[PDB]
Amino acid sequence: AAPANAVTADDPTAIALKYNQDATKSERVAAARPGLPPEEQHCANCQFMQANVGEGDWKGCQLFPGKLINVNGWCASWTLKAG
Ligand code: SF4
Repeated sequence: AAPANAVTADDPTAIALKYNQDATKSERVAAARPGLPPEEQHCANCQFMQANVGEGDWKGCQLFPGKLINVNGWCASWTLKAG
């Protein structure tokens, strides 16, 4: 039920960043990004997510201009939301 402009698996940057719309199907544990234990990381608590863009579970991400990610997803660029 992904929106027409959702980040897809064929997206070059999505591939490079290991993005997945479902964090439970991601390599967050292996990346071990700092800020929060790996298993707690997803788009919803990432500094780059844009809550003012998109609707419902599909919001914006500063790193994917013009597209939408899933709040329950994850990518290697995950950064703790401090703002
Ligand atoms: S940068 Fe953050 S909000 Fe954007 S896809 Fe990656 S984890 Fe999700």
